[PDB]
Amino acid sequence: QAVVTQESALTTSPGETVTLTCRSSTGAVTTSNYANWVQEKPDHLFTGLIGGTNNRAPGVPARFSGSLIGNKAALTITGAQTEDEAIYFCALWYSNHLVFGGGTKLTVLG
Amino acid sequence: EVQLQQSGAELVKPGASVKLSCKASGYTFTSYWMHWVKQRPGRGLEWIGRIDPNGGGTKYNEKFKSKATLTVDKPSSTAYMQLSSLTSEDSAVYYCARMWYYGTYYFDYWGQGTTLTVSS
Repeated sequence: QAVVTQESALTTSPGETVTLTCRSSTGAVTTSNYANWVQEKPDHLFTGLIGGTNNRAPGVPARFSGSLIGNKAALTITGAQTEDEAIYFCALWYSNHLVFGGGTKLTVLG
Repeated sequence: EVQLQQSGAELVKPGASVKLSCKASGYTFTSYWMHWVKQRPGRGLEWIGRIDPNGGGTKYNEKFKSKATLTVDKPSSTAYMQLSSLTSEDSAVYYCARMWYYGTYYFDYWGQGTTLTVSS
């Protein structure tokens, strides 16, 4: 099956704008993949953030946004907060089946 | 308030089967797909499949076709996942998560997970 790859770990500082990416072994990630992003905070607390590439779920902070950057899907956090330290997973659709990336642990130092 | 309430941790012997549950409340059950996801350390998240609660139609990750059985019971607003012929490879935290049927593509609400351990 497709392999969806994310950075294993990223470190940022408070207030920075940071982008996490999501690539596919198949080639370019396109809007036809309907990329989505999920956040796992400590104690296994999952929240959906983004779907359909760029649509923010209701109530998610506006500092989260989704896009395509080149041939990857991307999650941008505009002004990283302490509480954004979490694992971020992306997932891509192929033939009505979802494939998760391996997740990126975002460390925010401060 | 939307809630997805999952069942209690399981510890079972290889060869057994288990049935996990996910009771939905606070929304129209039949208007949202229910997805099931496997979390094992080092293996991120792995999609098991999804079910349409209006009719129970399923789609699986082919890796889980012969392992998982997804059902719903509409009157009790509950989704179920049975895992068969269990091995230690099945030990993981399992989650349910909803997604709207009507053309948003984000997850929003997730269950809190159920641990399964298959040993001895």
